[PDB]
Amino acid sequence: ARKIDNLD
Amino acid sequence: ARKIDNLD
Amino acid sequence: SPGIWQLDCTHLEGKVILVAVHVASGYIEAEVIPAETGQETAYFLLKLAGRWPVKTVHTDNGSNFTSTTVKAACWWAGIKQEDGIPYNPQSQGVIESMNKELKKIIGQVRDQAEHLKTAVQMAVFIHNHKRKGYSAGERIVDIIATDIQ
Amino acid sequence: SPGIWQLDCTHLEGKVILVAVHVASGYIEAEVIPAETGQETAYFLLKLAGRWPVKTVHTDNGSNFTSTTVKAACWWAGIKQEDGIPYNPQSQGVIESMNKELKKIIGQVRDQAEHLKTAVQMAVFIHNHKRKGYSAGERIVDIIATDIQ
Ligand SMILES: [Cl-]
Ligand SMILES: [Cl-]
Repeated sequence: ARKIDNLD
Repeated sequence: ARKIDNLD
Repeated sequence: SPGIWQLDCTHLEGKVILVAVHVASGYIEAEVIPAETGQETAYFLLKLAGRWPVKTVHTDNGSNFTSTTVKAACWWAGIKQEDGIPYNPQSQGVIESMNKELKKIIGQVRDQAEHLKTAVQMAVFIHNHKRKGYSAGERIVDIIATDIQ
Repeated sequence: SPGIWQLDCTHLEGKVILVAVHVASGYIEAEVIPAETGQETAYFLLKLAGRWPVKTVHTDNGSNFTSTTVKAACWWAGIKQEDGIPYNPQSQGVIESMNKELKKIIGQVRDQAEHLKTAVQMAVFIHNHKRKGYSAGERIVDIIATDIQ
């Protein structure tokens, strides 16, 4: 998800 | 529950 | 005063951020919970006291002061549970300013994280490392070590 | 030395206890998670590093070493991520003994708590406060304060 806690 | 995290 | 902490509860995004402040240093620990309950508060204090030598906690409101579960965790962990009356009215403004600073930090990081709990831990990290010069993380370790010695 | 930590993962009651050990003092932090994933590990390390000055983490296995999510957290929090190869075979024994000690404590408290997470935090508390005379909690504060000065 392009987030540090959800790279996807 | 007579427990520290559940006094009931 | 090296063992004295203050609880503080603030809201964001429909959730509750519970914060423990080490009063002499300004160092904090914090967690996100769906609602503030005596069980959640009690567990948070049991975590804090296994990590730092917590002698006294000033509770954040009357419900957590009253709560028999919070008192049971304070008994278990060897903490003196006290009220949080700002007999020094300066305490009241220091907490408000801290909550405003934490929320500002949380907005500056909010978009690097999917979940609020990540943004809250990034805000703890930034707050504790900020040099104001020493950081709160430096002050708390210096204070307690001086006490041990 | 003051900034070096070791991850460690052990199982009980079909759940996973994830542990970080400050190598030079033996102090620990721990949490209960349903399974070890890179995302759980990464969040745990973000929490640890906002509380103590974490310079290096020796990961507990190759999957957490490999995990891009764990590397992303170590980047965010300024942590050098390393492998956990016991080049000193003494490390293997210390970890195993620590795990056996924590499980023993957890059994001695297990019936005061409904949930395993409470028992694990009671065991963190007992381990960090135990005088062996200084405690691990005293040692980690002394070591870091010495390093700050
Ligand atoms: Cl609430
Ligand atoms: Cl697993």
